[PDB]
Amino acid sequence: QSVTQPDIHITVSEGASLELRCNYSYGATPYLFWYVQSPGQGLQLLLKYFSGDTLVQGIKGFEAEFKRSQSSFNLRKPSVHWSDAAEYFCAVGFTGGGNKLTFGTGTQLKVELNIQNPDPAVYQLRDSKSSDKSVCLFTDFDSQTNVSDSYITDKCVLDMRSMDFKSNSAVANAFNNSIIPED
Amino acid sequence: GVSQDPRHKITKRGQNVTFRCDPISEHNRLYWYRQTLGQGPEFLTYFQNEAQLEKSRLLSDRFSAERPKGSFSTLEIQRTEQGDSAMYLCASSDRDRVPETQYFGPGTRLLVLEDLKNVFPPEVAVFEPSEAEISHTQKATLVCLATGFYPDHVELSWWVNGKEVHSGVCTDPQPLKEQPSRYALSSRLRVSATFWQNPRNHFRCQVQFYENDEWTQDRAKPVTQIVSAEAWGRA
Amino acid sequence: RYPLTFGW
Amino acid sequence: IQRTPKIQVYSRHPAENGKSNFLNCYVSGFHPSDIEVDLLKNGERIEKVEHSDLSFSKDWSFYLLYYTEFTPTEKDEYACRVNHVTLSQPKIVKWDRDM
Amino acid sequence: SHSMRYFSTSVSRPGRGEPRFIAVGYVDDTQFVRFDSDAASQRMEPRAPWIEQEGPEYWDEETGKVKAHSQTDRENLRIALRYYNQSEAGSHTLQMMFGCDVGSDGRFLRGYHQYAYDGKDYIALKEDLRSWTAADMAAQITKRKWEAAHVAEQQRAYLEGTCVDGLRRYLENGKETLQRTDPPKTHMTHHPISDHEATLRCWALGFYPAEITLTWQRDGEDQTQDTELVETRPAGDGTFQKWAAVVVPSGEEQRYTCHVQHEGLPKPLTLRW
Repeated sequence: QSVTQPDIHITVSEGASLELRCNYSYGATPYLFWYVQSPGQGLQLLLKYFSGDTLVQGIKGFEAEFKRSQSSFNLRKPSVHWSDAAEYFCAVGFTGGGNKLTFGTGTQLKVELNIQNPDPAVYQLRDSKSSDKSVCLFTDFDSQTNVSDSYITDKCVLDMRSMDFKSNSAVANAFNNSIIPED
Repeated sequence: GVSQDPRHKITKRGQNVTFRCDPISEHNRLYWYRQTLGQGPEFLTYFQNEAQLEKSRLLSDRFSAERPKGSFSTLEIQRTEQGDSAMYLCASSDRDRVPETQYFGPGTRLLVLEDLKNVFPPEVAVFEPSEAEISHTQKATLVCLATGFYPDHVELSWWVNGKEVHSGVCTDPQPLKEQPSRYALSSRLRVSATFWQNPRNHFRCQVQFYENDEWTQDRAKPVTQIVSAEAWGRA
Repeated sequence: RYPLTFGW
Repeated sequence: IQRTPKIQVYSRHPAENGKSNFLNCYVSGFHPSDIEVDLLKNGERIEKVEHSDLSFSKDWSFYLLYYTEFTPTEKDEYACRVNHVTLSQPKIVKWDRDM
Repeated sequence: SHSMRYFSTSVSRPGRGEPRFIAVGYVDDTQFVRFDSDAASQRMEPRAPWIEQEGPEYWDEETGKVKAHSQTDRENLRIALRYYNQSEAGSHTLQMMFGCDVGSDGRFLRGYHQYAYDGKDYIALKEDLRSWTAADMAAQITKRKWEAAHVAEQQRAYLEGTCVDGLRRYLENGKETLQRTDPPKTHMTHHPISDHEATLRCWALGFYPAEITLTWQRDGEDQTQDTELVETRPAGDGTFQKWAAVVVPSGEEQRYTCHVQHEGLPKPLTLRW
């Protein structure tokens, strides 16, 4: 038994090489799997190996290499996408002890954007006819910007596939608690 | 490809719950897993087309799993306790493929509470972009808000002219607590300035929130509902 | 230990 | 195909009158699997009879061992009765004390 | 050198319920587990004292796998009927055996895997453990299915892996019983049938393992004429028995000698009347 995922949390910039490791107990020739899980839905199979062929190409550009001398089955991706932020589990089947799967500890991955031309700004959007609240949008700010009264949300990335344009966003004298540049 | 039902279920402690799984056709094996919040899934039981072969000896006899006709499987848990609140996963395989790939479904997330004293449906509103952004960026960014929902069992989506769109759409991966106690969630939609300056276009924010339950309060029953807010183009 | 078995 | 069962009747330990022993009827090299074996005392069946789990040899021919607890005497007759499809009639093999 | 084997048997019974399934697990010469489909327990039952050391998690996995075997081999029988175009109301037998053999070092020596239908070989894994041998055209259909899937390296992974890895554990847990050899107890009898002819029967009792060689010799020459030899038979307590008889003329019994060869005996004993 004893499936180990050393990388328990990784946060990288978009476009960098990625490797997530997975080890088994030194003595088995088991079935190997890698599953991705978004916070909402269930697991999606990425790759599987038992097969014969050391190095395996999977979905979403992910590939894995099996090293019996190291007992490692490490996920790889040449250039990570901004949408790959999810938990990655490697599953093993110890054929001797039944075909049930033994899941790993889980690796939580986040990808932040390598923003090219920053242009932070704060705008007040028009109130709705059925709401009494005024909203403020902090958008187009740098990735390393940190956003700190009796509500301020976390940042998330939107990708306009048509224009190949990506920018961040935030939902809330509104952003005084956070540190923002003078420009 | 595996289909489960339901996706989200909320029940009081000490009652009976039942889930159903519809795996892929011509697959003769079915595995049950339990995944706690932010942790690896735990094996529960698995069948081969007729009967229960192995059960996690840790899980007691009150966990009842059965696949009667070899097509769909049923999981019944009696005397529910707050320690059983987790996502329950259904997987199927072929037993004739040597890699023995198990395909999982959307899963069923279970919440066990001492009493149903926290149920609240959300309020949805859509906020139109400001001309300052349009005059500076030539783009329009819309904002949708979900205020006062409990628990954090939501499925939010954006719709333009009756068609779901994903490009230029961002949403908070997790909700937040207004009183860290209802929750709050925010989402945004960004389109070009030409698409917003046309009054013909339609914008709608869909917030799907997750009949035999008993409601004793003097207000509307917080059942699974869709709270929607719409916005049109402006010149 | 008992092995895996496959059909025809 | 069908195989003729081989019947051997013997004692686990050398026969000593008055001392408890075990009587074994080894049916081996038979096919198909379904067979009926009874242990007889003076022509009467023995109720408390246990048997080994079903197994087969390299040639796929099955083999079984039937045993029971008994105490041999000078005149009591013990024999093994086997009924098989390859046998047109049930066959009885007598136990020789020092076979 | 030691070995482990697993034998299964599925017997179809039309109208008498689901077909009977009996699976047994054998060490080189000692049974340790069993499974009967008609038993009330419906669990892998131990049949050795030393195997009871295994935890409940072991039996849960072993029971699940063997129960899967019964369902798979039940589904197997219906396929076998239509493959051979047989009567759906007939009775047949499905057999299977495979295991691994280890050496003195505990090293992998050989691997086997064979299926049998109605007493004849159906499909067998070759010595290379990566190719199959279909006996007839019906088995070639199964061979094609078992070739589309990579069944060869899964069984090879088990045969060189889990089979051997678990076998050393089994031997180490019960080294007090399996790894030791009980020497045979040897004696000779005398049974005259007439006034000038007698039968000399050489007795060898209580030995383990069951492999033993008995040779009746007359004046230093092996003899097969007028010699009766029965197959090795089990005693039920973990030992085996075997005797060899020869009819001799009266007055010449002192010429005949009995030789017994066994692993438990450091030197092959010579017995003379």
